[PDB]
Amino acid sequence: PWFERLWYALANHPILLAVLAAISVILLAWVLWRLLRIISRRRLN
Amino acid sequence: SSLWQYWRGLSGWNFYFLVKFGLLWAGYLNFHPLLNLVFAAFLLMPLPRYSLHRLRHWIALPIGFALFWHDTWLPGPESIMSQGSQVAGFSTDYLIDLVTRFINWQMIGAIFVLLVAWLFLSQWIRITVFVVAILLWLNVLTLA
Amino acid sequence: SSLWQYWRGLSGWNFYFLVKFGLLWAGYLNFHPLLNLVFAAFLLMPLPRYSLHRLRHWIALPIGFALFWHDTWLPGPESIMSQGSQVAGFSTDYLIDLVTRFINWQMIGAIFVLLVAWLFLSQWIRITVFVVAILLWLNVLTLA
Amino acid sequence: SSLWQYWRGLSGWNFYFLVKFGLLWAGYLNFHPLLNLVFAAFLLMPLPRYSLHRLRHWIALPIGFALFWHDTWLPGPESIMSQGSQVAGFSTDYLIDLVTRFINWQMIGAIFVLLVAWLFLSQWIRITVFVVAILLWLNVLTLA
Amino acid sequence: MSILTRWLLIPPVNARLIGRYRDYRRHGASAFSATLGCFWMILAWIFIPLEHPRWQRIRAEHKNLYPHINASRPRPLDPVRYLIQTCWLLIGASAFSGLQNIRGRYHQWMNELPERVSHKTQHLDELGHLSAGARRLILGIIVTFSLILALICVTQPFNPLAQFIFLMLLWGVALIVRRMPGRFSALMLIVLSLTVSCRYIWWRYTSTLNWDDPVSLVCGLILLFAETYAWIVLVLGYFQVVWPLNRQPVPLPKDMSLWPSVDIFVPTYNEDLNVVKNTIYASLGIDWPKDKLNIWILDDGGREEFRQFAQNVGVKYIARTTHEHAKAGNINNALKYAKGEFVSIFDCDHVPTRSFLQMTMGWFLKEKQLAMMQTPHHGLVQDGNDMWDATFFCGSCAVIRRKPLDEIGGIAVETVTEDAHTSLRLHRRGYTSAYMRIPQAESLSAHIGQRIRWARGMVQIFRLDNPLTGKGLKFAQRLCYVNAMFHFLSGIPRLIFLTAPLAFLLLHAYIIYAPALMIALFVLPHMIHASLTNSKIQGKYRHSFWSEIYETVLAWYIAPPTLVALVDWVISRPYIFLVLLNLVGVAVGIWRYFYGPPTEMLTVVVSMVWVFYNLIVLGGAVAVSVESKQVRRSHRVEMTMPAAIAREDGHLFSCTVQDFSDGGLGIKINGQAQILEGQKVNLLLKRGQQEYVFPTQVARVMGNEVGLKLMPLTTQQHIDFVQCTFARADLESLLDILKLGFRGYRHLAEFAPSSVKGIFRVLTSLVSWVVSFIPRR
Repeated sequence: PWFERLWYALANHPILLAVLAAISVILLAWVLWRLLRIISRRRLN
Repeated sequence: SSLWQYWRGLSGWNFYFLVKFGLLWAGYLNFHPLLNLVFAAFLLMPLPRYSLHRLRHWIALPIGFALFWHDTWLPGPESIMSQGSQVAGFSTDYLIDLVTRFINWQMIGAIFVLLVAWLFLSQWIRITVFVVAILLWLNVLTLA
Repeated sequence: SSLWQYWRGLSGWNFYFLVKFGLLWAGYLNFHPLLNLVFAAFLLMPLPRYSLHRLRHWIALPIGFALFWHDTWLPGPESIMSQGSQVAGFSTDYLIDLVTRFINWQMIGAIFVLLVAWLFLSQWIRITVFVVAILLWLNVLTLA
Repeated sequence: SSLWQYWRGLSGWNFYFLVKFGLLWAGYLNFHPLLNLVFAAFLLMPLPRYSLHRLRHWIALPIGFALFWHDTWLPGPESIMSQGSQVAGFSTDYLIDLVTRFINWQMIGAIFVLLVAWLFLSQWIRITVFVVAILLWLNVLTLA
Repeated sequence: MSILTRWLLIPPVNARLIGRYRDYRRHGASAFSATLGCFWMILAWIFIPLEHPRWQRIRAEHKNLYPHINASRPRPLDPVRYLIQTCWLLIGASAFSGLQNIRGRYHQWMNELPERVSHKTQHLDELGHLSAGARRLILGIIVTFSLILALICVTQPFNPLAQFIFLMLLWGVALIVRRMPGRFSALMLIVLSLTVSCRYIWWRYTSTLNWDDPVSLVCGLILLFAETYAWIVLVLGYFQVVWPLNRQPVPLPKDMSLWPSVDIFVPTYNEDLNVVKNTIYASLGIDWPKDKLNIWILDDGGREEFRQFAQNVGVKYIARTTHEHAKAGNINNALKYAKGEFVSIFDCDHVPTRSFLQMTMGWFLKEKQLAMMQTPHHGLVQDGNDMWDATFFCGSCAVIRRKPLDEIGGIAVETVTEDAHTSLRLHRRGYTSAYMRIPQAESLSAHIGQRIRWARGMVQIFRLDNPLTGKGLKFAQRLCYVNAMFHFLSGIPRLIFLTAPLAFLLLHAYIIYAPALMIALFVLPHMIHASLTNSKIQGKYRHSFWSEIYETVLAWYIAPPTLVALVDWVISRPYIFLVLLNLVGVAVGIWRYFYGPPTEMLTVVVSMVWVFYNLIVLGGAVAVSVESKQVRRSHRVEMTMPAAIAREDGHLFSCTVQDFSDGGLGIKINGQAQILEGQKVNLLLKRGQQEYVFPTQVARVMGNEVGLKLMPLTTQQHIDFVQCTFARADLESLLDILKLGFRGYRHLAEFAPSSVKGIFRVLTSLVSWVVSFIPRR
């Protein structure tokens, strides 16, 4: 069970999943913020 | 003139009556409904004069003492009057011993407690109504 | 009249009686309910003058101490007068060891906690009413 | 004043007792309910002057620390300076390894959660009453 | 009887008891209530030491400490209220400078954190410094890593404790992130909300539908489809306002000879000349070359007063022979005569500011394809739309380039919302629209009407000029228009939300097949994070699920105008029918709570709350229905501005204008001024560094509040007055919503049909009785 393996591995660690989710949020926010700044420059000028 | 204005209740006598009730409930006294109710009515009679009021108190205090003595089982006043010479001639120590034996200190403690209770309840509920009600109920029970 | 102004209650003596209740539940006390009711009645009786009230309390402090002595199983004073020769012959360290064996610190802590609880609860609950109610109930049980 | 607003509450010490309650649920405490109640009474004692209040709290801090020492299963002083020589003889790395093994960081996280909850509740709800009630509950359970 | 107490009790205590009884009786208490009150009071005196100074201090502020208990008026079960309130006082809570300063400095440091971070990233200005292939590869691995981590946190099964820990941690992270300002914080909160919502939807689709009982299966499918639609609408709304453009004005060339020609339009049908006078005066006061601006009044009534006013002041006036297509037709008819390169359109009530066209038209002279520019009527949706080139016309305070406007054959007349359709047509030809959130400047009945017409106009815009199947639109604009149409359709999901708890409580189905606590541990995170992120995006001072309840109840009210497009209903049968079902659901739920199995008991409780929510929302819809037609006040804006007053004696009184109108002004004068009515005075008004003196006559004096009226002014005086006055450079909410729902139910009991009037009256009576025991601070 490849996908039940990770669920079993991280089942007892909500702290680790919270940290990983925060990292993913910040990272995806950075890429989206870069893209939106690019589009904002393309539209303002 | 006006009569009903003088019904102030038994006042101090109320305590005395309740004292008798205690000795009646403790079984150490032989209650006489007739003389006790007569004494209550005699003290409760509305007398317009203050001088008559004080004179009635002065007359009743020794009469009340004699009534209390008669209600006990001690020898009658005539017998003690005849034997007073010997009683005074008897030894002081044995007289004190007899007095101490006669005096049950539990009764004195209960009487002090009832004195305080009467003084406290003489500010909220008129004790006269309840005392007269208990007297009348005792008379009714004795009749039946 | 305003006789309630002279019914000041037990005040600090409440703690006194409360202490006894604990020692009653703890079995350390030989209770005499009638003497307790007598003491409560005497400390509750209304004295018109403030100075008279203070003098009554000053007189009652030795009487309360004697009554508390009588309520416990400790040896009588005459025994101490008789055995003072033996008591003085023991060394100071021996007396210290004996008293430290006697001092039950749990009861001292309970006394402290009860004192704090009484000082906090005198605001919200009439302690004198409850103390007198408990004394009356104990006397009722020890009689009937 | 005369109405004794000097019942200022436990304040920060609240959290203190809360921690012990949690540690009573975790089973790491050799709890002494009587000493905890005495300590709560000592901290809750109404003192009018603020200087004496601060002095009382400042002396209570080491007393509270010693009480926490006593209520835990961590060893008494004699063992502490008996093993202090071995600890000094051990390397610093061994001490660091023992430290890392000793802490259960899960209970540290739970304690921090309790700290945040206590701050929020003290913002919203007086917890001193609940703490005192739980202390009497423990004492009542131990007594009966 | 007085005889019984007289015989039983000593005269002093008897007199005190009789006095207390009579005092209770005079204040409207019945004899039984009075006797019970004396009994409880004597019990309180015998048990509680009410003579202690602590209790004296409790008694003296009885009203504040016991607000809902009337001391002078006893009522049965008052001791219950006393006990409840005393328990609340026992439970409730009753070096400050250093702690407060440290805390405030901590928020202020956290608030300035974005500026410091921006400066530090500025000195390392810098993806962007790598080659195109390297940028693509690095961004691809970055995005794939982030998305796989997010998917793992989305699809992770937990026990109650681990789940609760995860929710607490994410809620705390959102709370910290919300405090810090900036667009990066908004994006981070949006990503968090998306992750939590995806987790909730994954759990609902994978663990909650019941496949054993077909009725519960169907109910769960309908409810889950409604939840999916709501989540889609939320995500679309997040995308629409993800990144507001925050456009700034590009300044016009310093050479004024290079500036264009503008035609201002004021279309009016029934507005009084008082309303249009201010607009025309302020339009004349706009800073612009005189030969490069022409003002037009388009009056559909042909009022002669408007003609005389326009001729006296000089503005152009044109009337129509025929009046087809209402305002759009009026503007189209007027457009045959205007010759300027730009057309500005103003509503009658909207006052144009002097700095309007100078701030607006720089973008027109800068960007060629910009055919539209819009200024705020009074939001954040338009700023987000401008990012995607989807800002739509609102009918006023906008400038349109003349050539593109004439290209599409004038303002669209095939929809009620001519403005949005004109914006659509401009966009479909490849032209751009703009929006500047710079100030350039009622009754909720008009608000509901305008929402109705907006919904109907979007319906017809989809019907005739379908954005999905139409040509010439970029994807983002299609998403914006589709999001507007979807948001105007949210009635069926709300009906499903109202009906589902009854689908459990009545039919004993299991529409959502999961333990109740599990339900709370996947749903409450969703609404909490959605509310927090929406609050950050809008930035409103007041922000909560309560505020959200407010728009849900003002959006359930227009459910049937929008549905018909494809005041009257809130009292009609099909509505009180639903309310009565929600009501019998509560009684049936109490039955299940007591007489049903305990294993399901908590579930019932959950439905209770849900039904309670429904009971509020429905109660909201009726309430507004009666408060819409109750507003009576008119235009009254109270703003502070230092004016001056000189008597006939010349004593200069600097004053503050409290209120103003064309009829006159009411001002507040600092100090004691013996101003007499009828005295010719000079009012000095401040316009920037200039001071203008208007002679007035005092008509009313309320102490320091002085009312002044204007003598017949002149054209220049009128323009100056309008420029100086109007053309300026300018847990609790849960309780409020509870009161709103209660007042809605009370009005429903007042106005419903009798057969349900009685039931609603009874319900309101017991609701008030139950609330009567609630503890209060």
